[PDB]
Amino acid sequence: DIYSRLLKDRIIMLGSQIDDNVANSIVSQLLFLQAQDSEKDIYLYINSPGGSVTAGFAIYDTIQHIKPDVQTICIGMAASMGSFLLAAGAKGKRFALPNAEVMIHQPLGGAQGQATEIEIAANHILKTREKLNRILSERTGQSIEKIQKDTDRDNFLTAEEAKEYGLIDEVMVPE
Amino acid sequence: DIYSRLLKDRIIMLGSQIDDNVANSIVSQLLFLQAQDSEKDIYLYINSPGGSVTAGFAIYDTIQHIKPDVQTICIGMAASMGSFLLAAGAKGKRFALPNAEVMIHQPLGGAQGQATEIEIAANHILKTREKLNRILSERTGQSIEKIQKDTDRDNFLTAEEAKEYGLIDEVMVPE
Amino acid sequence: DIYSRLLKDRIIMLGSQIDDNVANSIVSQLLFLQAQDSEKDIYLYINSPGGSVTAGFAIYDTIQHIKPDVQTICIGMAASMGSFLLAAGAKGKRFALPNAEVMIHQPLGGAQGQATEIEIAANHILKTREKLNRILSERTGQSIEKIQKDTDRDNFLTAEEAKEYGLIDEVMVPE
Amino acid sequence: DIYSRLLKDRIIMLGSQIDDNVANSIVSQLLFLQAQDSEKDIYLYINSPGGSVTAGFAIYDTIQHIKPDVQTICIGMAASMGSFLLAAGAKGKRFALPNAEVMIHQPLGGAQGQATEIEIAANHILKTREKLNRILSERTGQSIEKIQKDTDRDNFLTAEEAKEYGLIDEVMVPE
Amino acid sequence: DIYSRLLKDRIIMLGSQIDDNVANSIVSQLLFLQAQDSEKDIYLYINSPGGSVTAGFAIYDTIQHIKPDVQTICIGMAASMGSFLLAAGAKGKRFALPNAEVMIHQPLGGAQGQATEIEIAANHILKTREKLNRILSERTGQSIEKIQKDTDRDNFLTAEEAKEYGLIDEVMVPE
Amino acid sequence: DIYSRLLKDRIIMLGSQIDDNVANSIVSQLLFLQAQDSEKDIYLYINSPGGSVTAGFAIYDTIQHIKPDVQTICIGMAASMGSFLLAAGAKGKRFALPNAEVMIHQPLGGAQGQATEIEIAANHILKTREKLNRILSERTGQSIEKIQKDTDRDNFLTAEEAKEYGLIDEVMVPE
Amino acid sequence: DIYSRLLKDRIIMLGSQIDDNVANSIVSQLLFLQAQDSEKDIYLYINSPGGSVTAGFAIYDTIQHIKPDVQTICIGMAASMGSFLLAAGAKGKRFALPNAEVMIHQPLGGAQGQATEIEIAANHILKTREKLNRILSERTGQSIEKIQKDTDRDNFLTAEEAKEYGLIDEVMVPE
Amino acid sequence: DIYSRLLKDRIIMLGSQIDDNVANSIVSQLLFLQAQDSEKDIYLYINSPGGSVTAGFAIYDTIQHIKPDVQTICIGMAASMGSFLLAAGAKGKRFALPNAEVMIHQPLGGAQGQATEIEIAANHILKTREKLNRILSERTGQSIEKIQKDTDRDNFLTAEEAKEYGLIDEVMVPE
Amino acid sequence: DIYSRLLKDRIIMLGSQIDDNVANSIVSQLLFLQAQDSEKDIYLYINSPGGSVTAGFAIYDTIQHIKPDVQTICIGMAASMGSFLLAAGAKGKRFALPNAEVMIHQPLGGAQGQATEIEIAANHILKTREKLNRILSERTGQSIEKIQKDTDRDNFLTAEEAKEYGLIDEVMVPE
Amino acid sequence: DIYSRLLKDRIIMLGSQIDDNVANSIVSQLLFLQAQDSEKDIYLYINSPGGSVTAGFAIYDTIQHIKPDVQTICIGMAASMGSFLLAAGAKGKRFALPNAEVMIHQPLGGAQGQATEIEIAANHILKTREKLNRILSERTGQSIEKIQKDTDRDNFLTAEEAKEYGLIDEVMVPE
Ligand SMILES: CC(C)C[C@@H](NC(=O)[C@H](Cc1ccccc1)NC(=O)c1cnccn1)B(O)O
Ligand SMILES: CC(C)C[C@@H](NC(=O)[C@H](Cc1ccccc1)NC(=O)c1cnccn1)B(O)O
Ligand SMILES: CC(C)C[C@@H](NC(=O)[C@H](Cc1ccccc1)NC(=O)c1cnccn1)B(O)O
Ligand SMILES: CC(C)C[C@@H](NC(=O)[C@H](Cc1ccccc1)NC(=O)c1cnccn1)B(O)O
Ligand SMILES: CC(C)C[C@@H](NC(=O)[C@H](Cc1ccccc1)NC(=O)c1cnccn1)B(O)O
Ligand SMILES: CC(C)C[C@@H](NC(=O)[C@H](Cc1ccccc1)NC(=O)c1cnccn1)B(O)O
Ligand SMILES: CC(C)C[C@@H](NC(=O)[C@H](Cc1ccccc1)NC(=O)c1cnccn1)B(O)O
Ligand SMILES: CC(C)C[C@@H](NC(=O)[C@H](Cc1ccccc1)NC(=O)c1cnccn1)B(O)O
Ligand SMILES: CC(C)C[C@@H](NC(=O)[C@H](Cc1ccccc1)NC(=O)c1cnccn1)B(O)O
Ligand SMILES: CC(C)C[C@@H](NC(=O)[C@H](Cc1ccccc1)NC(=O)c1cnccn1)B(O)O
Repeated sequence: DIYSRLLKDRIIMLGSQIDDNVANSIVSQLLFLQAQDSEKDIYLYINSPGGSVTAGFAIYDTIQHIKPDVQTICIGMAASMGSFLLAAGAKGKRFALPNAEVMIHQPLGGAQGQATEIEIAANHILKTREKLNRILSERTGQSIEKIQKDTDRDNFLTAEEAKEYGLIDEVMVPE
Repeated sequence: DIYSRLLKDRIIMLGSQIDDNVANSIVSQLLFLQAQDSEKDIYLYINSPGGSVTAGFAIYDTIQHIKPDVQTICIGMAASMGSFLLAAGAKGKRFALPNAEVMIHQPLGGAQGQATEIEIAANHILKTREKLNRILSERTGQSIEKIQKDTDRDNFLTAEEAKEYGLIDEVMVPE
Repeated sequence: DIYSRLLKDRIIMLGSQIDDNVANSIVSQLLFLQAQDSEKDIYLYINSPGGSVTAGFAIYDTIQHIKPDVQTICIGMAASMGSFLLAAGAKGKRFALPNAEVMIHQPLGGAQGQATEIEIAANHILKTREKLNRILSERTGQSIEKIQKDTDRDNFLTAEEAKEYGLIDEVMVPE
Repeated sequence: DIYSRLLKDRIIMLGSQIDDNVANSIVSQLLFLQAQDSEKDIYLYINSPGGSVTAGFAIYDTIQHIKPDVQTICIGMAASMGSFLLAAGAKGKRFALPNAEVMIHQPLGGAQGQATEIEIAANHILKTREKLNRILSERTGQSIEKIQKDTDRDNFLTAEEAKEYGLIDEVMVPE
Repeated sequence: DIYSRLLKDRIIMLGSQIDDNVANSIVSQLLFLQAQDSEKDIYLYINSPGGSVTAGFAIYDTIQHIKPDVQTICIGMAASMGSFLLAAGAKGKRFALPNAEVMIHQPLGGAQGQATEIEIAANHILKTREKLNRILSERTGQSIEKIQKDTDRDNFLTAEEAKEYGLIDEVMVPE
Repeated sequence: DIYSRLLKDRIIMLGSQIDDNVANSIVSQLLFLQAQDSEKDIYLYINSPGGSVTAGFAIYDTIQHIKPDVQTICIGMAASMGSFLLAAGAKGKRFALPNAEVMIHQPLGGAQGQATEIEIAANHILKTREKLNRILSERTGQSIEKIQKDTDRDNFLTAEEAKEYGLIDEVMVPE
Repeated sequence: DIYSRLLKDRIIMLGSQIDDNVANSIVSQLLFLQAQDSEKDIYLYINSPGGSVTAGFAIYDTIQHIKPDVQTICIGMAASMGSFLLAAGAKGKRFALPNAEVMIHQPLGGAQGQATEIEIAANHILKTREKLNRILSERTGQSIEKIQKDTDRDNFLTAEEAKEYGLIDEVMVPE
Repeated sequence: DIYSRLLKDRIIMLGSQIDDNVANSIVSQLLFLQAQDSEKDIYLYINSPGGSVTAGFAIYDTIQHIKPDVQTICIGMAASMGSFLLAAGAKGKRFALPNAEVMIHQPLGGAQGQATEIEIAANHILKTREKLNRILSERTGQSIEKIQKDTDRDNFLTAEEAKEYGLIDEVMVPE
Repeated sequence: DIYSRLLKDRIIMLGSQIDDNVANSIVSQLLFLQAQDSEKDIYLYINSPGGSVTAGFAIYDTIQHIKPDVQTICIGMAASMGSFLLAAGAKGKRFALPNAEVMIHQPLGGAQGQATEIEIAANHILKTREKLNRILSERTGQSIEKIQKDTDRDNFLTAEEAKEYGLIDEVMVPE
Repeated sequence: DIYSRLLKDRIIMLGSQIDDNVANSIVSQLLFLQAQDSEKDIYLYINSPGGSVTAGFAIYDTIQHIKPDVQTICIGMAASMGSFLLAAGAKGKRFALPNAEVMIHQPLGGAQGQATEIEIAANHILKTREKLNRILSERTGQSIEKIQKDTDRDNFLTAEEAKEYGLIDEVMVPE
C-alpha cells in the first residue's frame, strides 16, 4: 500500500474528515514514528474539511507531546479542525501549497432535551469555543477577541492570507 | 356533530395535544362564546398531554383577556402545558375529577448549529422557563424556587395533590 | 349515520381501542345525554381491546359523575381497560352476552433515559397499578391482593366467569 | 346511499372482513331494525372472507339475542367466521346462491414472549376452537370430532355441499 | 364552522405558517371584508411562526391597499414574517397580548447549481433583505442600520420589548 | 366558501402552481363568467410560481378568446408561466402591487432515451421557447432578441421594473 | 497493522465506543500481554465516548485482576464508561493530555412491558448506579453522596479538573 | 490475531450472543483443543447476553463430552444461555470476576399459525423449559421448583449471589 | 495488482471522480515517484468526469511542485476538473488519444441558510471561478473573458478541438 | 486468481458492463502486456452488454495505439459498446463463437434542465452517434447511411450475420 511506503519516509497523510477512527490512526502513527526515531522530523500532510473537536484535540495534544518536530503541509484545503491542526505544527515549519484554501469558523453542535440539559450543552460548547480561541491565539498571535470576530461565520483564506494570519509560516513555492 | 351542541352549552373540549391548530380553535371558540354572551361562564374541559408553549400562551392570554369566567375541568390527564392551562381557570372554579392525573415539568426543546445560535436558543428556553414559573407561582401561591425544584423532572400529581398544590380549587365529587 | 340514530335511544357504542379521541367522544356523548335528560338510563355497549389508562379514566370518572345510571353491555370482548369500564357500570346493570370474552391484566408501559427518569416512570406505573387494583376491588368485591395475583398475566374469562368474578351482574340470555 | 335504502327493506349487507368496526356496524343495524319492528324478519347477506373471532361473536350473540328471525344468504363467499355466521341464521332460513363458495377451517393466531405467556395464548386459542366446534356441531348436526377433522385444514364447499353439511338449509334457485 | 361566524365580526385568524395557500385565503378574506363594508375596521389575529416572503408580501400589500383599517393582534407568537405582518397593522392599532412572543431575524434561503446561478440567488435574497429592512424601518421608526444589526441572528422580544421597538403600539391588558 | 363569493364579483384567484387541474378550473371559471355577462370585466389575481407550458397556454388562449377584458393583478409573486399570464391581461389593465415580485426565465424540461428521442424532445422545447419568446415580445413591446437574452437565467424584477419592461401597465398604489 | 506494532510496546488503544466486541478485544489484549510478561507495565490509551456497563466491567475487572500495572492515558475524551476506566488505572499512573476532556454522568437505559417488568429493570439500573458510584468513590476518594450529586446530569471536566477530582493523578506535560 | 495466540494457551473467548455460527466456532475450538492434548484444562471466558437454546446445547453437550476439564470464567455478564453455560463448567472450576453480573430467566419464543401449530410450539417450549430447569437444578444443587419460581421473570445476580446460588464455585480475587 | 506494476514504469492512472481519497492517492504516488527518481518523467493518464475543486488543486499544486515533468494523457474523457488537470501537464507533454472527449464548464456548488451565509458562499465560489479562469488562461493561451464565455455552459471538445484550444499540445497518433 | 494466470498467456477477459473502473482495468492490462512484450499478440475475450461511450473509447483508442495486434473473441454476447470493441480488433483476427450473439443500436442518454442545456446535450449525443457511425463504417466496410438505419432500434445478429456485416472476420469452429 502506498501510504505504508510514505510512512517509512516519516510522512503521515491526513486526507479525510476527522473522527475518532482517523484520530486514533494519526495518533498511533505519530507514536510509532517517535518510537523508531525520536529526533528526526515528521511530516503531516493535511487535506481535510474538519471534524470532531475531541478527535482533533487527540491529534493536537499528541503533536505537542512527542519529541520530534511535526511539520504541517496543507494541500488542497484545511478547513475548521483541519486548519486548527495546520496551525499546530512546529513553528517555522507550517506550510501550504500556493492554491490551497484555508477556512476557519466557530464550532457547531446540537442539543435536545430539558431546559437544564440544553443549558449544560450550550455551556459546554461555549467553553469549547473559548478554549479553541485561546489556543489558536497562542498558535497564530491573533488576539482572542479578533479570533472570536473572524470566526463568527465561514472565513475562507488563500495560502498567502493564511500566512499573514499566522496559521502557516511559508507558502511553498516550486519545487 | 357532538362538540357543536356542547358549544351551545358554552362547553369547550381541549382533548388533544396543544399545537397551533388546536390553540386557534380554542381561541376562536372563546372569542365566539364571549360575543354571544360576555357574562355567562365558559367551561373548558381539559384532557391533554401538553404541547407548544406559545400555542399554550395563545390560549392562556385569551382566557385572561375575555370577560366571562372560564372554568377548567381536568378529566383524565392534564400534563405539561395542559396542567398550566388547568391552573389558569378562574380562581375558585378550577376542578379535577377524582381519578384525573396532573403532571408538571420543565420545558423541553432543541437547538442545532453554530455555538452562538445554540447560546441564543438556550437563553430563550431558560427565559421561557422563568416566565412559566413566575406565572404558575402566581396561579398556585407556591414560591418560584419551589416550582423550579418541583419541575426539575416529571412530577405526577393526584387530583388531591393538585388541590394541595394550588393547581386546582376543588376535586369534583359525584354527582 | 347509524350511531346517530342509536344515540336517540340513549345508546353509546364503545367499539374500538381507547385513546384520547375515543375518550373525548364518549365523554361528550355522556354529557350530551345527561343534558337532554338527567334521569333516563344510558346504555354503553363495549367491544374494546383496551387502551390508554388516562383516557379510560376520563370515561370512568364521567360515568360516575353524571346523574343517570350507565348500563354496560359487553358484546364480543372487553379486555384490559375495556373490562375495567365494563365493571364501572351501574351496579346491577352490568351485562355481557353469552359468548363475550373478558380479559384482565396489569398495566403495560415503557421508559427510557437516565436512571432517575426510569425510576420516576417505574414509580408512576406502579402507583397507577395500585390505583387500578383498588378501584377494581371496590367494583368487584375482590380483594386487592387477589386482583394483584390474578392480573399478573393475561387472564381470560367467559361471561359466566366474569359474573362470578364480579365484573358483571348478569349474563344476558335471549331474547 | 344505496345501503340505507336497503336497510328500509330490513336488508343488512355483511360484505367485508369482520373486524370490530364492521361488527359494531352490523350489531347496531340489527338492534335498530329490531327497534323499528320486533317481529318482521331481517335479511343478512354474507360475502366475507372471515375475520376476528370476538368481532364475529359480537354479531353471533346479537343474532341469537334479538326477537326477529335473521335469515342468512351467502353470496359469493362465506369463509371462516363468515361461514360461522352463515350457519348462525334462523334454522330453515339459511341460504346460499348456487355458485357461492363456503369455506371452513380452524382458528389462527399468534403468540410471542416468555414460555408462560405462550402457554396462556395457546390455551386460550385451543379453548376458543373447542367453543366454536361445539356451537357449529349444534347448528349443523355434525359431531364435534367430525368438525375437528374437517377444519384441520382449509375445507372448500360448494353451495350443495354446504347444505349436505348442515351449514345452510337450501340452495336458492331463480327466480 | 367557527372561523366563518368570526368572519361576520370582521375577524380574520392567521394562525399558521404563511405559504401561498394561507396567503390567498387571508387576501380573499380581506377583499371580501372590504366589499361588504369599506370603512369598518378589520381585526387580524396573528399566531404564526412565519413563512414565505412573497406569500407574506401578498398579505402585506393587500392590507395597505384596502381602505378599512386593519388592526393586528399577536396572540402566542409572531415570528419572522409573522412579526413583519404584525408591524404592518394600522398604526395605533397594533397590539400584543401580555405573554405573546415576537421574534425577528434575517431571511433564509438556498441556492444550488452553477456559480452564476448561485450569484443570482444570493443577489436576489440580499435585495429582498434590504427591502424588508427598509419597510420595517418605516413601520417601527428604527433605522435600517439598527434593523440590520438586530436581525443578524434570531432576536426574541417580549410584548413589552416589541412595543419599545415600535413593532406594536400597545400591550393589551385585560379585559 | 370564500372564493365562490369572490367569483360573484367576477374575481378569479390564480394562487398556486399551474398544472392541468388548475388550468381547467381557471378556464372553466372564465367560460362561466363570460356566459353570465360577456361585457363586464374579469379580474384575475396572480400569486403563482409558474407551472406547465400547455396548462398555461390553455389559460392564455382562453383569456384572448373570451369577449370580456381580463384584468391581471400580481400579488406576492408571478414567476415563469405566472408572469407570462400576468403580461397576457388586457393592455392598460395589467397591474402589480407595490411589493410584488415578477420573474422571467426560459423553459425547463427533461429528455431520456435514444439519441433520436432526445433530439425530438430538444427540438420540441426549443420551438416552445421560440413561441413563448415571440408572444412575450408582443405583450411587452420588446424585441425577441432582448427577451431571449433576458430569460437565459432567472431574472427577478420589482413591480416598478416590470412596468418599465412592459409586463404590466401600472403599479397599484393604495386606496 | 499499526496497532500490532504498538502492542509490541505493550500499548493498547481503546479508541471507540465500548460494546462487547471491543471489550473482548481489550480483555484478550490484556491477557495476552500478561502472558508475554507479567511484571512489565501496560499502557491503555483511552479516547472513548463510553458504552455498555457490563462490557466496561469486563475491562475493569480484567485490569484489576492481572499482575502488571495498567497505566491509563486519556487523549481527546474519556466520557461516561470511558472516564470510569480512566480512573481504574494503577494509582499514580492515571494521566490525561492537557486538552483532553473528561465527562461523568449517571447510567442510562430503557424498559418496556408490564409494570412488574419495568420495576425489575428500574431496580437493576439503580443497583447498577450504586455499584458504579461506590467504586468511583474508592478510585477518586470522593464520597458517594458527592458522586451521586455530580453525576445527576452531564458533567464536563477539563484535564486539570479531573486531577482535582481524583479521576487522574497527573496532567501529562510535553515532552 | 489476538484470539489465535490465546487459543495456544487453551483459552476460548465466548464474548457474543450465542447463535449457530458462534456455537459451531466454540464447538470446533473445544474439539481442536482436545485433539492437541486430552488432559490439560481448557478455559472458557464468558461475556454473553445469551442466545439460541439449541446453539447453547451444542456447546453444553460438547463441554460435557470431551475429556479435559472446562473452566468457566464470567467476565462482564453471563445472561440467559450464557449463565447456563457458566454453570456448565467443571465443578470446582466455575468462576466470576467480582463485578460480573449473572442473569437467569425462563425461555422466550414465538408461534404463529393454526391453533394446532400454536399448541405444538407451546408444548415444545414448555418441554424445553423443563429440560433446562432439570439440568440447572443438577448443576446448582437447587430444586427444580425453586429454579422454576426464580426464573419466572428476569433475575439479576451479583457474583456473590451466583456463588450462593450454585451457578459458580468461587468469585476470583486479584491477582 | 496491475496498477502497482504500472507504477514501476512511473505511470499513474487517474480513472475516477476526483474526491479527497483519490486526490491523496494521486498526490502520494507523485511524491513517491519523485523520491525514487527526481528527474525521470511521470505519466498521468486521465479518464475522469471531474470532481472537487480543492481535491483537484491538491493534485495540481503537487504537479507543479515536483521536479520531474508530468505528462498528461487523456484517454476516454477529461471533463471539468479532469480537463483542468489535463491542461496542467508539462507544456509540450499534454496529449489526448484521437477519440477522447474534453469537456469544460464553470464550477457548481450549493448554499443554504441565512442571507449572510448565502452571500459568503456565493462570493467564495465566484472567487474560485476567477482563480480557475486565470490559471486556465495561462495554461492555454486563451483570454480570461473567452474562458468565461466558453464555460458558461457545458462545452464538449474533440481531441483536435482541445489542441486548438490549448488544453493539450498534441493528439497522439497510432502508435 | 484465475484471471492472473490467463494474463500470463496474454489473455484479457472483458466480461462485464463497461464503466470507468472496467475501462481502466482493461487499459492498464493492455499497457502492462505491451510493456512485457510489444510484438506478441494479445487476446481480448468479450462477453459484455455494453456501457459508457467514453469508457469504451478509452479501450478502443488504447487498442489502436499499442504495438501488438489485439485479437477480439466474442463469447456469449457483444452488445452495443461491446460489439463496437469487437469490431475494433486487428483486422483478420476478430472472431465470435458459433452461438455468440451480437447486437448493435444507437446511443442512449438523458438531459435535464433549461432549454439551452437540453440543446447542448442533444447536440452532444448526436455528434457522438455520428462519430460512432463513422468509425464503425471504417471497421466494417459498410456505409454510414447503412449503419444509421440499421442502428435505429435494437438489431440482434447471429455470429454468422456479424461476419457478413463486417463486425467479425471468422466464426470460430471447434476445436
Ligand atoms: C475548530 C472547530 C470549528 C472544528 C470543527 N467544529 C465542530 O463544531 C464539530 C462539528 C461536529 C462534528 C461531528 C458531530 C457533531 C458536530 N463540533 C464538535 O466536535 C463539538 C465540540 N464540543 C461540543 C460539541 N460539539 B469543524 O470541523 O467544523
Ligand atoms: C413545560 C410545559 C409548561 C409546556 C410544554 N413543554 C415543552 O417543552 C414544549 C415541547 C415541544 C415539543 C415539540 C416541539 C416543540 C416544543 N416546548 C416549547 O414549546 C419551547 C418553547 N420555547 C423554546 C423551546 N421550546 B408541554 O406542554 O409539552
Ligand atoms: C387496566 C389497564 C391494564 C388498561 C390498559 N393498560 C396499559 O398498560 C396502557 C397500555 C399502553 C398503550 C399504548 C401506549 C402505551 C401504553 N398503559 C397506560 O396507559 C399507562 C402506562 N404507564 C403509565 C400510565 N399509564 B389497556 O387497556 O391496554
Ligand atoms: C371460526 C374462525 C376460524 C374464524 C376466523 N379465524 C381466526 O383465526 C382469526 C384470525 C385473526 C385475524 C386478525 C387478527 C388475529 C387473528 N382469529 C381470532 O380472531 C382469534 C385468534 N386467537 C384467539 C382468539 N381469536 B377467520 O375469519 O379466519
Ligand atoms: C426575514 C423574515 C421576514 C423571513 C421569513 N421567511 C424566509 O426567510 C423564507 C424561508 C422559506 C420559506 C419557504 C420556502 C423557502 C424559504 N425565505 C424566503 O421566502 C426567500 C428566500 N430567498 C429569496 C426570497 N425569499 B421567515 O418566516 O423566516
Ligand atoms: C418558462 C415559463 C414561461 C413556464 C414554466 N417553464 C417550464 O419549463 C415547465 C416546467 C415543467 C413542468 C412540468 C413537467 C416538466 C417541466 N416546462 C414545460 O411545461 C415544458 C417543457 N418542455 C416542453 C414543453 N413544455 B415555469 O414555471 O418554469
Ligand atoms: C458508565 C455509566 C455512568 C454510563 C455508561 N453506559 C450506560 O449508561 C449504558 C447506555 C447503553 C449503551 C448501549 C446499550 C445499552 C445501554 N447503560 C447500560 O449499560 C445499562 C446497564 N444496566 C442497566 C441498564 N443500562 B456510558 O458509557 O454512557
Ligand atoms: C432460558 C434461557 C437459557 C433462554 C436463552 N434463549 C431463548 O430463550 C431463545 C430466544 C431466541 C433466540 C433466537 C431465536 C429465537 C428465540 N429461545 C429459544 O432458543 C427457543 C428454543 N426452543 C423453543 C423456543 N425457543 B437465552 O440465552 O436467551
Ligand atoms: C473546476 C470546474 C471545471 C468544476 C469542477 N468541480 C465542481 O464544480 C465542484 C462540484 C462538487 C461536487 C461535490 C462536492 C463538492 C463540489 N464544485 C466545487 O468543488 C466547489 C465548491 N465550493 C466552492 C467552489 N467550488 B468539476 O469537476 O465539475
Ligand atoms: C455503442 C453505443 C451506440 C451505445 C452504448 N452506450 C450508450 O449509449 C450509453 C448509455 C449510458 C451508459 C452509462 C451512463 C449513461 C449512458 N450512452 C453514453 O455513454 C453517452 C453518449 N453520449 C453522450 C452521453 N452519454 B451501449 O453499450 O449501450
